[PDB]
Amino acid sequence: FGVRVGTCPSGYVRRGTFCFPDDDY
Repeated sequence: FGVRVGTCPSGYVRRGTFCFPDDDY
């Protein structure tokens, strides 16, 4: 069993408590 928690999907830049597009688009 596993537990995952996130706001944005895999392949994003999560830095400074915010997730923005860069490595996705």
